[PDB]
Amino acid sequence: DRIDSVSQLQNVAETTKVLFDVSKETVELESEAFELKQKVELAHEAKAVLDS
Amino acid sequence: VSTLIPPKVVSSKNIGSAPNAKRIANVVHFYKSLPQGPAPAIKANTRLARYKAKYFDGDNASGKPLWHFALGIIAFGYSMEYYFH
Repeated sequence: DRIDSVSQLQNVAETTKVLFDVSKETVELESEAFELKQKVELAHEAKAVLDS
Repeated sequence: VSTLIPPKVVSSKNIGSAPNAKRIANVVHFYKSLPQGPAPAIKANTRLARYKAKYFDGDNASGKPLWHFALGIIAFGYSMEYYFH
């Protein structure tokens, strides 16, 4: 049973840090979508002025 | 909040403190154990030991192992009565 308690950790060290990075850097990539939302909202505002 | 290492905290504590104590007792118990029944030391013979390792040995442990004492004491006591009576 001690071996079994060690059994789960076998194929987990493979990607624990890989997940730590995948869920970190890709989430860090959200500033681009933020700034693009900013420009899209500016486009919506000006386009609405034009539509008015 | 943000990214961390939920799994990598196995550094601060190994899994199973009670299983760790049990396994540590297991390591000392199994390691400090004879390979296969090692260290027997059965035979012995020196005046009385030739009777101890033979007559007090558990190969038989029957009734005659005690009865040898009765036969011998009877041999002694018959001569005791002969010298006494």
